[PDB]
Amino acid sequence: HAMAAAAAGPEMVRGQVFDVGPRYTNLSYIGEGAYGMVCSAYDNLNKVRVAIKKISPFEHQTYCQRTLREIKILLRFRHENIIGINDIIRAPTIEQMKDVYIVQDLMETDLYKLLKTQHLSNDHICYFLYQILRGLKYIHSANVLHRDLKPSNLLLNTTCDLKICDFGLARVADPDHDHTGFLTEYVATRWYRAPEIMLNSKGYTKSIDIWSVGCILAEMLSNRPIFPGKHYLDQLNHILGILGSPSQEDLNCIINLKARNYLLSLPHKNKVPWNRLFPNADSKALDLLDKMLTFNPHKRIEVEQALAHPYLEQYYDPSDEPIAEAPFKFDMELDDLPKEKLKELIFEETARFQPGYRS
Amino acid sequence: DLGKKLLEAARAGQDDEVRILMANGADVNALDEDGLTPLHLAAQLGHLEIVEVLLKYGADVNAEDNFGITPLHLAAIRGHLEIVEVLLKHGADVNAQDKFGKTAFDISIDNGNEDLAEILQK
Repeated sequence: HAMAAAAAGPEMVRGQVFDVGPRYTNLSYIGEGAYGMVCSAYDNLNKVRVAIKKISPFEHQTYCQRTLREIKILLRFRHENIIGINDIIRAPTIEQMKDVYIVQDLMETDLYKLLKTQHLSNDHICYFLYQILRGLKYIHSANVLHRDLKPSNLLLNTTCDLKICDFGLARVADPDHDHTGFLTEYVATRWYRAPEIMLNSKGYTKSIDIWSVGCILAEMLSNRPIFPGKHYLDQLNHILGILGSPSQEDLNCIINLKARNYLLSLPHKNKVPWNRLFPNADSKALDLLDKMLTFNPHKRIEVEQALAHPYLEQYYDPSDEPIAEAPFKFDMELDDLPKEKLKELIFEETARFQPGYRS
Repeated sequence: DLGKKLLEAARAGQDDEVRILMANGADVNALDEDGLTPLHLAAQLGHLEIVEVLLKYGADVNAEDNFGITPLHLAAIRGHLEIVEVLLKHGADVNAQDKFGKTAFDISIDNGNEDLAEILQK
């Protein structure tokens, strides 16, 4: 004689809680993100399956910043070649909130997985590259650096739509301020890491993203990473092993003197010609590749010029490659704050998805 | 050719494939094509159990690769604190420079890893 009411379960998955409320059902584990599991679920309102990532960042300041940045950037961004946030689920109160679930479009596959099983047609390499740059145009126009482009952050569906995802490593850098010395030092996935990052420490710019696209194109041409270094020194090794030793001009543009000194310590190396590496590749592709995989970030092609390159002529349409209308500004960069305060900021950003929210 | 197989397993967080190779007399200081040892690889990936048994089977704690990179440098770059502590406990030189002139301390200053810095001062 007490209302033997029996509602029970948060759904469970591999023993962890996956509490995505009555709207998301039929869970299926689909691997790991940075701070939790990802499940795919059926969205009972939109009638499609989606991807939901569980995030638990509240213990560590840097998990908090990375989570907050992904949230604020992607909630403001709106573009076809960038993943969106469809919904965000968390506890009604800041004390109860230990986890945050981010809901996104589910994409069949991604380029890392595609390259493991598939020699891409030149039409594919081309159309994929067009879409990476189109999305990147927009990212960059927002004063955002992505900082981790690589095949597995390029989501893909079967109509060959391509969307860039995983913005946890992204960041604003408003160019009305000087950022030399302010940028986090060890960024990008190694094989995709521009030489300046290990050379002009904390002084790189949005062109590191171009270098990564460079590495991706090279990868799409031969199904093998072009620079598979084992550690930072070996990574540098693999780059100079193909670009050849840097010129004297290029060298005298290394800001950091210890780096310059080290570069001088190295035996000379010959450039390896692009078509020696890729004898089958379309030679205009090889021209663009040369432009993006330029040692000196200042001579390296930029996003809007890469779109205009002869290789992408079939798709290039400036009137159909939008930029961000409200670029991000210096004040949004100030997330060096206590994990508790970041938690409040995450709490306040996610409010607008809480049940019943008005406005 | 055991060293090779053990290299490839210290990389891959194969706690058991490593434990077995050890018991088949695999060389703990197997050198890879770049002068990297199994300790290098396990410390780089934060595979603590593996680091620990490699040490127990005699792994050279101050091994340099052809770049002057030591296990300590690698544990430091990815901020693997536990492993760092254990490498020190086993006598890794905190002053070792790679051929770039970097020490595990420099790395911790470069990464703003305040926690890793204290650990290297004690």
